[PDB]
Amino acid sequence: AEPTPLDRVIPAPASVEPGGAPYRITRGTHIRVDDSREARRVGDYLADLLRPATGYRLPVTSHGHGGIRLRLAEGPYGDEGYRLDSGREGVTITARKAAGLFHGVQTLRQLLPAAVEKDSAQPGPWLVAGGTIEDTPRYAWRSAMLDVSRHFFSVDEVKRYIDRVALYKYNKLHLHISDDQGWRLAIDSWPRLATYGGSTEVGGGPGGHYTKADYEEIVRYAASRHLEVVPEIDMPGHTNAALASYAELNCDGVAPPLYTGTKVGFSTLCVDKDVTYDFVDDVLGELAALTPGRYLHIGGDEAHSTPQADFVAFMKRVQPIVAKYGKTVVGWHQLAGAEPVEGALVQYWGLDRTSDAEKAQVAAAARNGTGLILSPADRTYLDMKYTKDTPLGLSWAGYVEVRRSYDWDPAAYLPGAPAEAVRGVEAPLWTETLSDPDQLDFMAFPRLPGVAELGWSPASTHDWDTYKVRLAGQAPHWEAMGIDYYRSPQVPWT
Ligand SMILES: CC(=O)N[C@H]1CN2CC[C@H](O)[C@@H]2[C@@H](O)[C@@H]1O
Repeated sequence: AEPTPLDRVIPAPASVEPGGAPYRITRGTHIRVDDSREARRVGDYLADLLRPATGYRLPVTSHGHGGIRLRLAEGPYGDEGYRLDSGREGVTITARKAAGLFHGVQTLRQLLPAAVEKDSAQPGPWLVAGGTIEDTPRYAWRSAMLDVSRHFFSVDEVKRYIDRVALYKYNKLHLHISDDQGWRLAIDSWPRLATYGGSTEVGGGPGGHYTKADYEEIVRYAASRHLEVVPEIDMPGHTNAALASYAELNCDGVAPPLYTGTKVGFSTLCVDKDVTYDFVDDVLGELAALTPGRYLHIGGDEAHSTPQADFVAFMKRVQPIVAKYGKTVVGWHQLAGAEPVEGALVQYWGLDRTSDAEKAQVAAAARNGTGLILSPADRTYLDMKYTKDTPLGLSWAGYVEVRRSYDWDPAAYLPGAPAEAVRGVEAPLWTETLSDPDQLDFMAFPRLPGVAELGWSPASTHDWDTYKVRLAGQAPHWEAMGIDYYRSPQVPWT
């Protein structure tokens, strides 16, 4: 075997300087970490990845021989970057914080042969190409969304999806935990939302919800994968589950039935009833107590049954509730037309046919200093069909093949918005049509690593013809990990 080339990694690393003979992990290699819990956690994570396929003991130690060295040190790598040095003497990953060590490990696993992901002992050799990678991200907002409201996904399925996104240096997990078809978090001040509002899902299945303990475990697990959880309570539209659970929240005071279909636009909270804000205050307060992350997403899309002036007055009242609990507002880009507060981010989900006036409104807010998360429906929506023949997913945004999802520049995308306003990107996975985790993987892969690269990699590394060869190189690893994926004909799979 020869080593996988040092640059064959997604995201493309910011700097790659290949040179010298490779490191070879052998029966005597140790994983040497600084003397601390933060250090041992990353070392034990790495050992868990490497022990099954190598069959080596790979002790995590703070003394002795090393071979794979994980070290924290001051340096120019910021909060999330790292340097990886590899040669005959060993592999050393250096960073300022545990998050850059963890990022360096996600790089190290792609450098290693695909057999590394197997769950039993495999022949070597275990080669890491020689040279130096120095790597820091282009954008700080690099996120993946999972809709657990349309179809429910369990704590264990969400942890499996966290492990998918952690491969590619995503650092935010947006969980869409409420919509018309379900409410997915126990709220003590409004107990019916989860108990009744969570009792079904699209298609009339058993639905589900996270207890407070379940939600804490999802947050703790994602943190151990350096993902900051960004929960969304969508409002004032996409609220049927909440309205069905509490008659008083409805303008007419009558609870609609639980909804199991896939239409949108029809539900609204009652903007002129004060009890609506008792409900928002209580839910956001309880969600904030469970959210160590900095952001609360209040949604704001498809409020088609809410008059514009009511939508504006609603967001005027609700956004300060987020600041009252010490968090920052994120909304879908409809919020740009309703006075985003200072610090608020908007998430653009539009597409090429979105009207010019609507695009100009979002760009106006960006010029006004509103930060922008880009997730265009005809680029990074992972539920969008690849072609007319994809058996799952939607096509309201057109067909989105692998090249189209990758081949754009978040810095030069929305006309009239400054580059400086772009906080980063997100890849959302909506679940109207997806009800099991193998289906999630088929729709998420192979576009998911592409959005991760847009978030992470320098613009100077961006290039379809050479990226598609790095993407083809992931397939053997996916196959060893058991990850289903769409074998696009645009990619030169080996
Ligand atoms: C933010 C967002 O994409 N909202 C809705 C946007 N709509 C547009 C058409 C679909 O119903 C789609 C739906 O799946 C999504 O939930």
